[PDB]
Amino acid sequence: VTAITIMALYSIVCVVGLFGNFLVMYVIVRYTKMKTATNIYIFNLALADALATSTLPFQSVNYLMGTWPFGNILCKIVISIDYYNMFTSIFTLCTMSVDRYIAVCHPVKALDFRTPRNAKIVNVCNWILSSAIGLPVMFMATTKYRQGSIDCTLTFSHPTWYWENLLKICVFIFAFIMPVLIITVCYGLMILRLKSVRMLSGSKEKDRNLRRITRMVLVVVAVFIVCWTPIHIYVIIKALITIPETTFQTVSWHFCIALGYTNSCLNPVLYAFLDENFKRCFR
Amino acid sequence: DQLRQEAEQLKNQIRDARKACADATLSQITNNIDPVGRIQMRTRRTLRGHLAKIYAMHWGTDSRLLVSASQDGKLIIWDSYTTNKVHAIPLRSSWVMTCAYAPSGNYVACGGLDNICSIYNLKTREGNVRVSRELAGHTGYLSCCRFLDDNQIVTSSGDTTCALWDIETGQQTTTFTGHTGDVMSLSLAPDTRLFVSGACDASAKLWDVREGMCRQTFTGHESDINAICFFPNGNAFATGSDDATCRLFDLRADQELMTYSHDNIICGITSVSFSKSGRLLLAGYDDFNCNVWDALKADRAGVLAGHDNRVSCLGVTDDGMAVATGSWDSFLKIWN
Amino acid sequence: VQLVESGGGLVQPGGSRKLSCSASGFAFSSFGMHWVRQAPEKGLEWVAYISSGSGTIYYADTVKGRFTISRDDPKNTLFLQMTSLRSEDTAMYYCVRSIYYYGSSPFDFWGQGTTLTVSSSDIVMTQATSSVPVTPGESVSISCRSSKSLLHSNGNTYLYWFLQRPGQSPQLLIYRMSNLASGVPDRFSGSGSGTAFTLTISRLEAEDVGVYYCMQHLEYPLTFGAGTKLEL
Amino acid sequence: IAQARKLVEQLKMEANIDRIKVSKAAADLMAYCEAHAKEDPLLTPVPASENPF
Amino acid sequence: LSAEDKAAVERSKMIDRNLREDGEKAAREVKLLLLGAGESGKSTIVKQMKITGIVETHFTFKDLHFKMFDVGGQRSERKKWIHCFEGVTAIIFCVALSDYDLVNRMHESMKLFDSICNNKWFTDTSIILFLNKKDLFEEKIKKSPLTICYPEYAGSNTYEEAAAYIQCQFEDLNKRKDTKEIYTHFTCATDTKNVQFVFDAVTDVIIKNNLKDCGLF
Ligand SMILES: CN(C)[C@H](CNC(=O)/C=C/c1cccc2ccccc12)Cc1ccc(O)cc1
Repeated sequence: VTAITIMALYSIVCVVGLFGNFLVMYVIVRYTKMKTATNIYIFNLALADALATSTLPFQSVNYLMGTWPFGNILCKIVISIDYYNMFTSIFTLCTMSVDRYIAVCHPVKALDFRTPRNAKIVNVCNWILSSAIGLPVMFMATTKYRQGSIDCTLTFSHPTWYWENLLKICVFIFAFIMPVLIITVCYGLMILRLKSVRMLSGSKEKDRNLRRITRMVLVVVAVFIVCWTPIHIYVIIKALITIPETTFQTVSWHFCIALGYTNSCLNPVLYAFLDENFKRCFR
Repeated sequence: DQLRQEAEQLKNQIRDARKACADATLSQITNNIDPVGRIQMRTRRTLRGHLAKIYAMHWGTDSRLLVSASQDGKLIIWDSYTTNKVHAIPLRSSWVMTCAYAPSGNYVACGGLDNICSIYNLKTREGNVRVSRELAGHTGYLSCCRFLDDNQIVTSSGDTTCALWDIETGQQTTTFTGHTGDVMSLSLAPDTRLFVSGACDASAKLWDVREGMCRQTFTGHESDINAICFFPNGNAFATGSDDATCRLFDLRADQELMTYSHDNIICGITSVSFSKSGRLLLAGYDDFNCNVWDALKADRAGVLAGHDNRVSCLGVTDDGMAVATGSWDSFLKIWN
Repeated sequence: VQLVESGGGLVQPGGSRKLSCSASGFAFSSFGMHWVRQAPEKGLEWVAYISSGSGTIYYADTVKGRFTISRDDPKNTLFLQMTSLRSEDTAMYYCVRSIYYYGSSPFDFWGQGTTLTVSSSDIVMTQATSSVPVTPGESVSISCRSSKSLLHSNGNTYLYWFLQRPGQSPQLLIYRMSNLASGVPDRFSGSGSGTAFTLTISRLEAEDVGVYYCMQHLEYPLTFGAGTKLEL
Repeated sequence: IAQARKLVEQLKMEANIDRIKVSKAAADLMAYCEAHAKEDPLLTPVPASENPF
Repeated sequence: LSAEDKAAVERSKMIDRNLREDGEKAAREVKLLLLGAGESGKSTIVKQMKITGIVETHFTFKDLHFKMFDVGGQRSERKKWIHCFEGVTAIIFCVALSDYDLVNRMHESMKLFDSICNNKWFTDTSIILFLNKKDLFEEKIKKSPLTICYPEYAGSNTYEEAAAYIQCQFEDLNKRKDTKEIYTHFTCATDTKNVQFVFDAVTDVIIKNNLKDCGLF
């Protein structure tokens, strides 16, 4: 029954993510027309989320069957896409947080920067910089037939432990520590500065608006932390102990991966449906 | 007040005289005519270069090039068939309310909230476009302009007066003064022998350029009238007001002839234009869309809903092949 | 309006040279510019083209690789860098002003020319006649002819007529086969269907004696005719 | 009070006009609209071959 | 196809990029509309800043470019051209604080302020209203009471509370206290620190506009 539960979990996560991202990135081009930088950022984030979440059925079939029956023509591309659409999704969140911080805390200097041209340039640079991790995975994405059957796996060089730990440490440092610090600091300073504004104080409705803004920011930060921490912690634990395999270990691992993808699932609901422009366009 | 009652006596005499000639009721003469039907037009082009709300436009007699002005400080000349920008003129005061395009095609004119009409030389040597003259002397704000020749132009202003200029000298040749409110529109007759104006009095007057005298006065609206246009024959015209109503006047019968109103239109009209045969009447509204009327029956025949803000200008080519509409939306379409 | 060329003189074969064209009197940055050359006793021939904003450049097949065209907008100057000069490059070089929008008249003002001496699928435009004697007050006709239909699908036929008086640079008369350039008296008229054209001069006096050329602007490279000379 | 004199004079000027019946004017407008009905691309749409847009 | 139409297309693209650059350059300036009654303080405010139909003024303060439009030299129907200034960043309303005696004048100022505050186009823009000529108010307050203009005033005839009373009478004329803000400043003819007040008000307006654009508002 565990296999059925795992397959249903992967299927539901994949369907929800794909449906939400496609709907959001279609509604954008239908009604919003992509004229402001925030719409560009939202479209790019939804595209990256959909591309990242598309990979789930391959893992579902690999778990249900037990081998890689898709040939070597898909391993080097599937693993490359999976690793590549992870950094591209994180960096868009970081860029949106920095954009909001600059817009609220430096209103005069932000008149020069925040234009759709610079938004497009930064969006292009995001993929140009994610290629630096997309490409080595493409080169090293091998496929070695084990004693039982074939299984996708990355191999680097003779110092296997050195290179593997280097990749793990780099991914940890540049995808969990940096984004958390950046978003936390930026949103904290933004919320601190948003109390001196005359338009959000000295009344009841204004204080309600301030409470709503702070609540939504806290929700975004908590969602990121809760969705991304367990997988990294489990990988760190596994890379230091024997941890013999049981049913609990398998179920925990396949639930942690789903938790990791749940952030990509819930990104549109947090960023577009709660966007007041969308609520004013779907009224 | 012995001289302040002869005016009332003359008004009553005029009313009786023009009520003695009303026996037909045009809607009762066009009862056997067959209806036009349903008029369905699609957009063929969209012209997008303006970064603000456009306030005026005008076609060339070539029937291919047009000009448009917006609050972005630019008026730019388009090629309709390909949507290429032929010129883009940077103008000195950003508050422009009107445009004109010379019948020969050598000049354009502009004016607005700075009290001045500026004339630009398009077909010059040395490349660029230059300012030829700069006509000052009004005290209100330019509402409309219309070229007569390459050296004559009538202007309408919000200081209650109109005027006729000669462009090389720069002085007012004639001034027309009979209104009591702002003057908001203007229309030249087909032979440019006499024109008609519409003011915030809810009245319209018929002048003659060669003598500077008001010939007839037409009343019947209930609020400000924002638009005016001759019938193609040159023997009638139509108006549009804040009343949410247009209506057709007759120069020879000297009275109203028909009214074009709907029970669920409660909003003003910004512009008015006719068709090449004069059978159907276009009109722009603040409802973000413009209606098509059957001029001989008063029925509605269509709707042109493609804009997302007030339609502020509207025109029809001299060959009657297309219509162009501008709006505060900052775009302008071409409907065929 | 003035265009002045400089940078000519005697050169050795295999050497290099650089010509300049200093424009003063018009909006230089709005016009595309051409280089046209004329052999010592022969007809005109196109060389190179540099667009406005420098976004498009074309070269003749007999100079591609060796020549280079460029412009400096703030200085109002146009250059031509010549390398590997062979003896076939002896000619006089003109600087030509040309602007394109709907209804313009390109090729209207020509420079004055600088002479360079070197020590020792194209459309063919046919101008069969080579000389005609005329008398003042009469009417003369001149015929050109193309190897391909110059009429385009948008209704425009691209044929241009020039006039080069003895001792001066050429001068536009008619553009797109029926339009009269400004400043040209209404004696001249142009007509003709695709692949066969004609120029008519009615009541011609003196100062109309010279060589008449016929050029096509349907596609690059631009080609001229051999030239018809009117003598007195 | 010169404005009153000017208004009275101009009203007297306007009161002397030759007016025709409304039926005649309506007939003239209808006749023009009927005579020039064929030269109206907007009223009767033309084939797409002849349409420049 | 496109024989020498390609040159026309290239020209269109060049002038189009020039239009884009000009629009970007013009989208980073703050535009201010200067209203006021007849000769209240509007002339001296222009001198406090650095400095036919309408008169435009430019100045800079801390890397910000301003633009004041004065439309007081155009007498005609205001409702026929007042919609041109929709989208202006803020409005500056000048009131002469010493005109509570002459004639009535303060009631005309109140009527104008009420008409402009509650207009169909300025339902969102904030107001920066100055109260000019406080030294003359100092002089005149003791000689004559404030009950001449307000019959219902119940307080001492001292500046410190009469000024607050007048300010409150102006403040409580707007019907949307949760959408638009009013900034008051008792300026004078010297000690030019008014441009700092304008800078702070404009900065708050800019922050609010950025919040609306980002989707947080
Ligand atoms: C989203 N991905 C970037 C990872 C999690 N995806 C994964 O395992 C994906 C595994 C996978 C994908 C496709 C085919 C396969 C076939 C056989 C075996 C595995 C697969 C997150 C991550 C990255 C680094 C790290 O140190 C810890 C977690």
